[PDB]
Amino acid sequence: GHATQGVTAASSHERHFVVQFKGECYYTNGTQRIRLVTRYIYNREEYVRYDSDVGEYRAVTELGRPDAEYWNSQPEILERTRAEVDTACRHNYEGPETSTSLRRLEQPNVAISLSRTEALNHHNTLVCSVTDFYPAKIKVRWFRNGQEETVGVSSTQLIRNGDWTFQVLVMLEMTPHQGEVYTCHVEHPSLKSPITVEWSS
Amino acid sequence: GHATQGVTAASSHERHFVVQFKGECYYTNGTQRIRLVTRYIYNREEYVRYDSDVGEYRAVTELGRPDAEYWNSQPEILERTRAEVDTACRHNYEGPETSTSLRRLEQPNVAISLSRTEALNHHNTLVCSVTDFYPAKIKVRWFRNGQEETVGVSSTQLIRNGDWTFQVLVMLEMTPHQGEVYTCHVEHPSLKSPITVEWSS
Amino acid sequence: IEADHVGFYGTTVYQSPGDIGQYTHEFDGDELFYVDLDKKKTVWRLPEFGQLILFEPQGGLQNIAAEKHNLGILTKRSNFTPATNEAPQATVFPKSPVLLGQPNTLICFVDNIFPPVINITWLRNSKSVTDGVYETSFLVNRDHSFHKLSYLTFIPSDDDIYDCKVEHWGLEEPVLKHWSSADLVPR
Amino acid sequence: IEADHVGFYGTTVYQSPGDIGQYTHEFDGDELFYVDLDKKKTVWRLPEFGQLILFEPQGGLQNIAAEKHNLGILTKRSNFTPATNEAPQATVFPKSPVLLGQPNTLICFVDNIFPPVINITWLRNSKSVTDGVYETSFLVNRDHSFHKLSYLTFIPSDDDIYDCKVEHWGLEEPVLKHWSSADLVPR
Repeated sequence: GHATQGVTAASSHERHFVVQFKGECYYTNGTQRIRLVTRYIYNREEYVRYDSDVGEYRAVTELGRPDAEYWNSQPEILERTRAEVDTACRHNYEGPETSTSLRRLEQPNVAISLSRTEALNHHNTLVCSVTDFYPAKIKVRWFRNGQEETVGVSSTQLIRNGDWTFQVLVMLEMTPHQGEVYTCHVEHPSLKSPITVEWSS
Repeated sequence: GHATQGVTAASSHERHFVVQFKGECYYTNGTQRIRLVTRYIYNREEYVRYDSDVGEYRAVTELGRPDAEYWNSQPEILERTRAEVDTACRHNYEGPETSTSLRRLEQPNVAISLSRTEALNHHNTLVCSVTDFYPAKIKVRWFRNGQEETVGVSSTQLIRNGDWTFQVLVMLEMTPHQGEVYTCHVEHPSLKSPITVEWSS
Repeated sequence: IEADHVGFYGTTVYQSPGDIGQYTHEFDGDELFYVDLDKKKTVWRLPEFGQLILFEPQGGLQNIAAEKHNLGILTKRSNFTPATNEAPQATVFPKSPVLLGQPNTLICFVDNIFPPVINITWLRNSKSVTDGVYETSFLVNRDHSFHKLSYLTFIPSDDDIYDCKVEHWGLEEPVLKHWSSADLVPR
Repeated sequence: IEADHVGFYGTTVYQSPGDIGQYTHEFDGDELFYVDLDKKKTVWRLPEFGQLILFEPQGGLQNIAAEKHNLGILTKRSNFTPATNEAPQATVFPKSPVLLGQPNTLICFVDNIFPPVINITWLRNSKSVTDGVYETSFLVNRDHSFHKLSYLTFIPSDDDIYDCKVEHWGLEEPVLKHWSSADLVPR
């Protein structure tokens, strides 16, 4: 009855204030490489941490000392923590993520617009808007009437909508010509074939 | 009344046999760099030649000596020859070629076929046939359901039909899957947008 | 560090005055769910996800209890050093290309939030619009500050002006980030 | 050498026994035209080209006269060394994907031709087919040998077999290059 697991926050011994506990797990090349980092933050200051590549608790600042000492003293805490790497990170990735986030596919929607706003003394910017896609993996190319435009391509940073979708703006530098067709070519894992869009007139 | 010019063959002094006279002109970066090479061949042996980067006739073999000597003796011949570079090569390129060969555009026709002949123990080869195009400039890419296939692409040499058109075969290595769409993407100067074709089932 | 993916699996937050606490999970920078510490229900960002997997709320509450305890201990160990108010940064942008008359969503990304207490609201033609409005949880930042996203559904129109009101303690006066279909430089 | 384009502008060929001579122009490996030293007419490969530019046949004939003269002189200077017959290589291939019943053209590329004297012919189901047949001039090769192209229009059919008969002096017996719509290994 319980699929997705959460990393447990260790309790210590003995105006506006805040504390944050962060359990983070990084994966690379599947589940082949899994590292577990947990942090204890007071206000905005991390004081104690548990790093996979380290093997135990370490204070990152002077006030994290009492906890590093104690929790490393307590074999249980140390063992619960040290093992979360399989029970939580490997577990979640295998189970949850692989049937949830790792399978999410959002097909991008491309549109082309004439930019840098007016008509031709320096007016070149074709903006292609690729929006509402997932994951963040993507390749956009520009084509000027048959061939690809390498020089004069400017991509804006990847924007994260927050609703599990991205968007980005890829521009092409120019000075148009009648008889010319500019194409926006997008390559993404959600598509079955790269998608296209074209501007003229 | 006379547009395209031909390079003139210099006459010398004083069983089956053959001789060939070859007037060749190479151009690079337009008409910015033009080199004129003329050769005199006996059977299959080139004996005398006139090279732009050289400035005069040179024998390439021992029997080309009498002609190199003489033609370099004759200021006319030497001057007619040396000047052909502008009168024939620059001329032809500017005039003729630029309104003829340099403007020829033949849109390619792509088709996809299942290859290496049978059904699936090692059966992968998707052959894309891009034929009847001009000029020889081209770029073909393979896409497996949204993303480009870099590994497993094999292009045959460019074939010259002889009718002022080319063709080539670009293959993709594989082991199919249901739900997969493979696309043949062709980029060429004759097209207005890269052209596509897709294989499934 | 170098990673192909990163899951934030146990993230807890607790603030003393008011006994304010939060519990969430993220995957690759996106919010998975949060636990209604009131209803005691695991609420999914993508409701299709909780349909295929499930999180037991007690796991979160248990973590809230840990941080609540630790909060008390750390406060004293610090000699009662309080949090320092930072000034948030807001940016308004549309989910898709704004097309006159075509249904869209306005997005307000507010960053550098600390402490994790804030008021994000929307105004159309200068009056509050409580209208298909959604707001993310406090999403975690690497520098231990937070960021948040607010949404407003709307159908593009040149005759309206939108503001995202952001109020914070590190805030002197409400910040009003503008947006208009006609490019409306401040109103 | 390194070049973006190369034009062959004055190419002449002369053979003594028979007073056989030829004159052509090429651009980037393709044949531009040849001069009918008989009709005295400049014949274009792409007839659309001669419509926009023109070559005066006397230019070619003048070059034929030069090589005819030079031929005599060189022969004696060589002590009458004759040409050496080489063995040509032929390859048959379709201009486009063979599709049963769809009009196509078969192409026969014959290489390593020297001397420039040869007989290229077509056979269908083993009988000569003089049928929309075309043949290029002797196209020049870098090693001073020549190559040639012959064409045969046809509508693909499994029930016919095609051969390209190539006869040369460096040829012992006619070479027959096979081609069939069903993959017909030799017949």
